[PDB]
Amino acid sequence: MAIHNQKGQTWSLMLMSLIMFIGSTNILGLLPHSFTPTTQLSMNLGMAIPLWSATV
Amino acid sequence: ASVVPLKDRRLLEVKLGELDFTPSGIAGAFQRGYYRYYNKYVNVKKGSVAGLSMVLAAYVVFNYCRSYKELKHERLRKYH
Amino acid sequence: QFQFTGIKKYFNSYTLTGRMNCVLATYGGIALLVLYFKLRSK
Amino acid sequence: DTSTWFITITSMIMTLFILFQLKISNYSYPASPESIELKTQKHSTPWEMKWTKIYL
Amino acid sequence: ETFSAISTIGVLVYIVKKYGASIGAFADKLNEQKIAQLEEVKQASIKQIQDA
Amino acid sequence: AEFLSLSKARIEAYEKELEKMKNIIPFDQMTIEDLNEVFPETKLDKKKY
Repeated sequence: MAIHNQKGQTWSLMLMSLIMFIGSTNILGLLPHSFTPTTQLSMNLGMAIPLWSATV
Repeated sequence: ASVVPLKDRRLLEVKLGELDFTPSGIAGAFQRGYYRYYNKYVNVKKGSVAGLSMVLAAYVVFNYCRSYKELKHERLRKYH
Repeated sequence: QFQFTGIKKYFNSYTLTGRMNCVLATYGGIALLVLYFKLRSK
Repeated sequence: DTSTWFITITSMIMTLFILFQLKISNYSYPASPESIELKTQKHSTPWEMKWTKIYL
Repeated sequence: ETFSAISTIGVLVYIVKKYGASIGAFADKLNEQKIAQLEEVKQASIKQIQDA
Repeated sequence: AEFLSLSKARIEAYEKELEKMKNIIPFDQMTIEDLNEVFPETKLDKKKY
């Protein structure tokens, strides 16, 4: 929140949902036989491009 | 069957750790959840281990079933 | 259907730029085709 | 491994961002609560002057 | 090949040590918030009842 | 005559302002909407910090 300080603060309530999902789905997989969805390269090319081109 | 699986999580969550019903989790059923490991995970008082570490112990043995077909390795006997 | 009006004030605010998955969708369709193309020529 | 073909996961990621925008949207904030701390005082403060003009 | 099953369960035992200090933090967390709520119920009554 | 009654309503509204403050919480863990009278809420994009 502190860096932006604009009327671009509306966007920041989403960016803390983005940190809890890949914060969790990278921490679940350390278990014995679990499976991480951020291992496959498919969804990460759907996490970058609909967010990166939402900026330009 | 939707009201059947939805009444599994709701009933289980209240019973396992925390919710005249909110302070029922203040004592907690963590004393009930405690006895499974040995004693050692004692820190469950306000960061509750036995509330969380049962789901993650369920998600491991659920994923042990899919892997079982691939890593067979067993002879015409039993192990040690 | 109340997974809408809790967040419906949010949607038409930022989905004007945020709901541009068309580029994502276009890329995905092309990706499926190339894989099929290489398995067609084996 | 080098997996292939991609028709999978990415359609099952945007259903997840209907969940995470439902949970995290109902979050109590100390800062937000703080901003409701001064709204009760100065209405009653000029209400003290509402009887000061009603008399004088 | 799952002797790394125990070592990912052995490290999660050492964090139960600091979890008995996480409780204090957890207990401390919102004490200010609940107190943060006790200040408004105390200020509003006493500032008005003398004014009346 | 007027100033003893214009202060009386200011005594009466202050007698109603505290009795509504006792209405909000019946317990420490009471409610998430009864505490939503004194401490405020607003429309979209009010709380800057």
